[PDB]
Amino acid sequence: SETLCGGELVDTLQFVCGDRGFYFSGIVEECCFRSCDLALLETYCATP
Amino acid sequence: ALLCGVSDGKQRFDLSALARHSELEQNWEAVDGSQREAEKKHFFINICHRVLQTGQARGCPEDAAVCAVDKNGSKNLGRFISSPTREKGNIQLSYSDGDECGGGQKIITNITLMCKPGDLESAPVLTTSRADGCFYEFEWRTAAACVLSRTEGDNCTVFDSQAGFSFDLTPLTKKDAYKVETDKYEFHINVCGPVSVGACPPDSGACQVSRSDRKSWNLGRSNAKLSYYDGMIQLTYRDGTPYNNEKRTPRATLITFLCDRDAGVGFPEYQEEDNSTYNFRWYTSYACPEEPLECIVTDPVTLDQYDLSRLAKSEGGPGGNWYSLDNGGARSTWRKYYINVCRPLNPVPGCDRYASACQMKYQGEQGSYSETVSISNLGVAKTGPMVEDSGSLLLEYVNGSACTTSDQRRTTYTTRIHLVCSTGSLYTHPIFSLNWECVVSFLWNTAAACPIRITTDIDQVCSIKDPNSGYVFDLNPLNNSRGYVVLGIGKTFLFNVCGDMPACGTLDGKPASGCEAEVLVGLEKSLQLSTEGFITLNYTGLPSHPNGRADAFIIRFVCNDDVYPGTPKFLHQDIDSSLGIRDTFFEFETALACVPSPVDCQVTDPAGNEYDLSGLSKARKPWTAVDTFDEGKKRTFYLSVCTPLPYIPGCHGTAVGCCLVTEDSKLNLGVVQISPQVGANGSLSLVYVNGDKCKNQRFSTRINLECAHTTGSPTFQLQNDCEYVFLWRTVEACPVVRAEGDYCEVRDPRHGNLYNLIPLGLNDTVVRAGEYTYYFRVCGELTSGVCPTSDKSKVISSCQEKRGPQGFQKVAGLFNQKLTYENGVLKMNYTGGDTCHKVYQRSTTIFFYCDRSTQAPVFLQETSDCSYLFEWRTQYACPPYDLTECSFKNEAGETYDLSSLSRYSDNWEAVTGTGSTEHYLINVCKSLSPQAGSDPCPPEAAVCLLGGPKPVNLGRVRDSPQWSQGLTLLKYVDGDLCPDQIRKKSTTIRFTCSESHVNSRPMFISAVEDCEYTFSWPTAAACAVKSNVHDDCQVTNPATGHLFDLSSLSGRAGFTAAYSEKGLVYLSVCGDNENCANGVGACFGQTRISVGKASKRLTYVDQVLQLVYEGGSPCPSKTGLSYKSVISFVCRPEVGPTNRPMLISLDKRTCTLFFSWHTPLACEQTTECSVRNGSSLIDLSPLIHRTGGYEAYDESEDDGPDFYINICQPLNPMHGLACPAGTAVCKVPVDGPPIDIGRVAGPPILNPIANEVYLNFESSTPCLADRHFNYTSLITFHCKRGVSMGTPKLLRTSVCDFVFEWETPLVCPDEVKTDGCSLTDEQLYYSFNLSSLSKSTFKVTRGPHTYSVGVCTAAAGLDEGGCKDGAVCLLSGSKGASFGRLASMKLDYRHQDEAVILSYANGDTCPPETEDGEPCVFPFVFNGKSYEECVVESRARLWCATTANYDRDHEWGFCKHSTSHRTSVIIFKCDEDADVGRPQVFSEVRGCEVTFEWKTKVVCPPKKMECKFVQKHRTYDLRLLSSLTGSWSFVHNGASYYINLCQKIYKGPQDCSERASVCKKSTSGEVQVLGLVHTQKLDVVDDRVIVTYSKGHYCGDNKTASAVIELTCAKTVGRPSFTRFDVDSCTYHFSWDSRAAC
Ligand SMILES: *[C@@H]1O[C@H](CO)[C@@H](O)[C@H](O)[C@H]1NC(C)=O
Ligand SMILES: *[C@@H]1O[C@H](CO)[C@@H](O)[C@H](O)[C@H]1NC(C)=O
Repeated sequence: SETLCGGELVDTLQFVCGDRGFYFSGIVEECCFRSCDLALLETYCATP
Repeated sequence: ALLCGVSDGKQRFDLSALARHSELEQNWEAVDGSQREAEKKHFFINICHRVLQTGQARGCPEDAAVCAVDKNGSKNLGRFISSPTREKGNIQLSYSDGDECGGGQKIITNITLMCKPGDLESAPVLTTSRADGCFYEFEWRTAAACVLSRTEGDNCTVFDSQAGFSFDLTPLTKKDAYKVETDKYEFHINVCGPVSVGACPPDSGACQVSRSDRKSWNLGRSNAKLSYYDGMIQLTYRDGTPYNNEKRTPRATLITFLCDRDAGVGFPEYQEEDNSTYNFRWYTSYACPEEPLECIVTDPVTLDQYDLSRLAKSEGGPGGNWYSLDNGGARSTWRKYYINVCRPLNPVPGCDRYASACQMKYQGEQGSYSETVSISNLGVAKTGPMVEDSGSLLLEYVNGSACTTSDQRRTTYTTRIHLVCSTGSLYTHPIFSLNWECVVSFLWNTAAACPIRITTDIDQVCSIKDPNSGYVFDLNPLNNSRGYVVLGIGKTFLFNVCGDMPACGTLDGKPASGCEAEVLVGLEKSLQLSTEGFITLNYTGLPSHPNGRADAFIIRFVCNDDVYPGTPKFLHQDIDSSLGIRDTFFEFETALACVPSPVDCQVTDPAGNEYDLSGLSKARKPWTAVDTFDEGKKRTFYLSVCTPLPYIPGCHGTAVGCCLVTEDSKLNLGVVQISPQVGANGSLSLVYVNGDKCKNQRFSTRINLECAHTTGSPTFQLQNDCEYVFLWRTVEACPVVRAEGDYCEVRDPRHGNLYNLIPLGLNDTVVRAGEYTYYFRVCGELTSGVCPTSDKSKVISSCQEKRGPQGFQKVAGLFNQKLTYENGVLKMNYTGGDTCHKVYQRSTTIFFYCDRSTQAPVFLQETSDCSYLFEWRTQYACPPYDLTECSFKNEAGETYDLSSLSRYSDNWEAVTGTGSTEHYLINVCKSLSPQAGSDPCPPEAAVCLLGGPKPVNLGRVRDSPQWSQGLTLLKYVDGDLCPDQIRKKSTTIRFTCSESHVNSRPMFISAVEDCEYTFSWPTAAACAVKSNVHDDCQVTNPATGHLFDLSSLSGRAGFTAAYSEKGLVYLSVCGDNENCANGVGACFGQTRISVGKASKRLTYVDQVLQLVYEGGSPCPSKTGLSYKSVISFVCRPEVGPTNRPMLISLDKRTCTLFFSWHTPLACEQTTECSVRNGSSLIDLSPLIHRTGGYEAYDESEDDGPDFYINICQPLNPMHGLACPAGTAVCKVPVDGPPIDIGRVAGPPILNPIANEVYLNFESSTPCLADRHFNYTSLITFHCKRGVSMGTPKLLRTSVCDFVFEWETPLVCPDEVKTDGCSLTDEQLYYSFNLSSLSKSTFKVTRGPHTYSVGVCTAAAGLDEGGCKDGAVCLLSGSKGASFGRLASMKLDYRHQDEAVILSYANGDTCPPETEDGEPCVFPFVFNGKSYEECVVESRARLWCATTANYDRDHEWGFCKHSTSHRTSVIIFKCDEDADVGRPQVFSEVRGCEVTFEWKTKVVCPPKKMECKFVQKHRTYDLRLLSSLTGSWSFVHNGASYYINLCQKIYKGPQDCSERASVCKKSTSGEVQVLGLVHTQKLDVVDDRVIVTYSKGHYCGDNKTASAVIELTCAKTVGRPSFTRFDVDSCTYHFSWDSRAAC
């Protein structure tokens, strides 16, 4: 019923893939409005 | 003319000194020479009204004040009959008709004035034309006309608010000097600061020294009074040194600044000196006003404006910008990020001008000190808001300072700043995200960034703009359709505002306001505002005074909040028949007119029944109402009360009150102004307005609230004339009642009791919660803590605090000695602490609920009034128990106790049937917690029915009587009179097992109105045993009765698990951590996010502890889940530094944070994997991989890291491979997780037949045949020598039995002692037994280390004793490892050197390296402590450190462990001085292959020699032909042949060396000595006797000489001589005949 963006998105993002770095190519259109899962938060993180 | 000076609303500009008014010189030669062909360099422009006639300006056509001259003649481009105008931030001259165009366009020449203060030379250029020579646009950079006259300045700022061109110079200062070069005098100056050289009086600000004569003169003291001039930056100094003058003229000085676009800070320049007023012009980029890049971006795909206007921090800003922090790791790589939006910075010391985002770091910050230094400076404010996906706004700067991007070409830093939109308006900083390949990201949370409707340019007379933030309001809701009746002291006037009136509407112009004011004349409308107590509208009428204004009155409109659409209220009227104007002057106001906000909406009635609806405002989940609609998709109404929603994409507006969302279109329905009806027999209704659509019948929402007994959710009533009415019934709409008291006591809660709180206020209370910390005391006079820092006599009651950066203690409200019982809650108001952002006074408010004595409070959310909220659940505020123990713990399997299912705050109204007219309030053994909702059930009752008829009792509590072990075990005596009017309601409760983390209520089943009800709860709480074996963090092994205890590490201190470079995870065993919130075992980085709650039910599975936390933070997954964590413990059979909990992986299936760890606490079994073989102890201790596993490889396939092998421990964990904990052997598949193919079973078993050692593993997985779980795998071992300690390899595959083969030199058995320690060789044919050198432990010491060596002898001896089987031990450091096993001794001979090599093999591991291969310096210090081996702390894998102090240098690369074990090599050197010498220290190649030397005779000695030989049993004796002193000589061809057999030389010649066999004395060639008798080999052919003599001269390519001699049988000893010799074979022949040869 509820979502994550604000202070709670700037940390989970650098949690789920941590030390690879990442992008917004973007996240904030989905996880502010629709309820994302922890699959989508993987695929918006930078592939090595 | 004099129309050439323009003044704006507050300031003025004049073009005065720029124009050559009647001074008769050359005019402005407004040309640069780039392209000119007719050399039409005319452009003679006086600004006001002149042309001055001279060379190329004589014969100008005047009365135009503009020349157009050429080779072809003279023209007029423009006249001056206009006035200069204002463009965006500029002054523009629209000039008039000069001469005609070719098409008669009447040529117009525009001139633009951009101001650049400190411009004496100013020549404009024609940059742009119309391309066709009849529209000439000019750009002029002048000193003139952008500002008013001078103003004095502050400390070093010229800070003026009205003119708004507010410079600053403060980065120009320098504590060193500024050095000026004339011939014989330098000039020494630091602006706004003291002179910093010793030759000068340091009271000065500037002084010049005579560099020819070294004489100081004060050119004035330092000064801070900045003096803006009109077009100039004047700075001047104090009196200083006089010369000779009778007026004693002191040397003052004057400094001027000229703007430049790209100079920077520049050098000061000696201008001149005229009469001791010293002149210094300067080019400083800081002296120049920048332009704001316009920040309004339109919408390409739809029509919606945006706004980034008010976010630019314009002024008050010396480091007063938006700033954003980063905490991360410890006292290094901290950054504080400065950034500003849409314009360059309020200048910060040592960043830049024309930069937007300064990186700026901490230095010696500890103790309220030293904010900044500057490191890296980037960005240019270039682009502006590039809009994105309908709510989110990307924003980019470019052109920063240089960097590298993974060895790519050098590019700039690049700020991106994402602006997602939200509703929480004031005081939201950016939140730092990233520093990743020179793209510094940020993330903003909130502005009013997102919702700007274009407004579709509605221009209704009822509609007026508000340019403060950006708004238009509408009074169309005052289309009041039966008219209004105004009060009037003359007579009642009648009024509507716009578009309504029939009752006075039959006149010319269709009047909506012109009524009789008798017992009249039409009035039209035009209107205006100034937003300052002022929202007005005129009423223009027809019967005007001649050449004057008609009857036109004003209505001032201000804002009330808590009132209806309103009532016009008649401020004074006054008739004036003398003057033609006549104004009624009626002025009222309503709520519905002004800026919408969060309305604080506690409100009341005249009838004294106070209300509150703010019990509903705190909803993070936005409310929803249910609907009825047609066969298509059902609509969806969102709805809130008194507080707007979070940015639903596609319903725009400012206050989104109610956003009607279907699939297709998004209708904004409402805004936020509350006025419930309170006078009726009915109740509340609250109204939302301004849909601003629907054919001038605008949308509105009025949700209607009546009181219900239960919680509810709204619904859709009907819809008419495109407004709505809903319905919504919940508890809150019942009239609430509260009472007031004093000195922390209250009274009369409708129960007749008192409320003491001063026991809680006895000592201090610290709520160590989040980023803040609150020291406060209950019932005031807070004195203790680190905050009594104040001087004023007012009392401290509460004051918050920070950590290091600007750590402040601003005091909250003062002690006011009050509390109030408000609807079952106790709360205090603490008003009046010091100031917030704007005006706001910090108030604190402390709540109380009554509970079971849990007196640790916690702070809740921050309100908009800068207030702080607090919450306790104490044991004080609830008087009337009827309590029982409500249990039977006498027998087990009985559902023994029901303690935790009681409730005291509010109570269970059951999960009833759909369509219950009744409300079943019941809790298990407590008598009705008093709900504050409505006329209550009397609290003596425990089972009660509300809904429909009266509160009636259904029974009273009694301690549990059961009927069975299982069921029907609570019963309620003495409910009310039944239809029999005999017995009272006797009601029973049943309970049943399930598993439900949030169970249901007792489900209401039966109803027989004659005194009997039953209730059966499907519970989770029925079946368990309270004597779970410990229920603290200690567990007992079911197998052998061993006790596992863990409470030696149950700290509140916590621990650190690393998941990044810049983020930690906090962790505390069987107890709550102190950093994160209470009820949290583990929590994340920046905001404290729970993973699971701390439980102590430590289970046990398979030599592993599996502690489980559950019920943590809400997970983002498709199904509603939480995080959970399994801290899985492993036996570590030592204590090392690496025993800290490493986060091992995340699982994305159900949100599971996995956790490995280690300890020695957890192994019951003493780990030994070393077994006996008759007399020989064998061991496999050094073959344990200690840091990771080993990998058994991909086999029998291609294009695939397939097995993980660990012999007698479990394997060391490794980030990102979730092989579940305590695994010996792990198969990594190509899909899904890896699999437990065995755990470590027991000691190595033998095979008594073959003597090749097995070891086995049992599993806890089923086979692929489902055959009786017990998955097996066993490893073999194979004795075979070599250096490598070897790998596993998989050979044989059964369906569920894997067999790993292994080659290792360890299982090789120790033979009987040796053959000997003796270099027995086939070639030199005589050995060197070093049994003599088997003595004792040597001590060779060289460099920073010592050594301990021993040959054919181990020495775990005098120093450490633990170098087990160590032949070469490093005694240096602490516990230096072994180099080579004494069984693995491989004695060797080196041929060309003729020296003995002693090699050892397979000791411990060569020390580890970085990933980059730059080796480590392993006696080092981290955090004061010293360590040897690669530590895990604050990074997720092992890492060494490549400096002596990680606190100093910050160099590290990850500890990638080698498989190359250590080894050693010893050399021995022939030295005649001593038989046994000393070993020496040669080399450490990456510090493992350490090699040793010797100075010996023991390996050399040919002294005791037998040169006798037997072949085929045919013996000889040759002791006769030897010559022990002297040798027989024969000298042919000039060569002297001195030789005798199996001897040294004896009384030999000059210059032939020691132990010489043959030394030839040559004539022209060098003396060579060839042949030796220790490698001498004698043999007899059929006829000849042969011998060899090696180690002579270098013949060819590693070739030597050999005297192979012929011994034919003869009768008498002869002499040999030389037959032939070649160069290919380098062989010598000798034809000897002797008697003693055969
Ligand atoms: C509105 O009324 C005021 C005062 O009566 C007057 O100064 C002003 O000129 C009027 N405005 C118009 C547009 O008639
Ligand atoms: C120990 O094992 C080796 C390996 O084959 C074997 O040769 C030796 O005889 C064993 N020791 C005894 C005492 O049997």
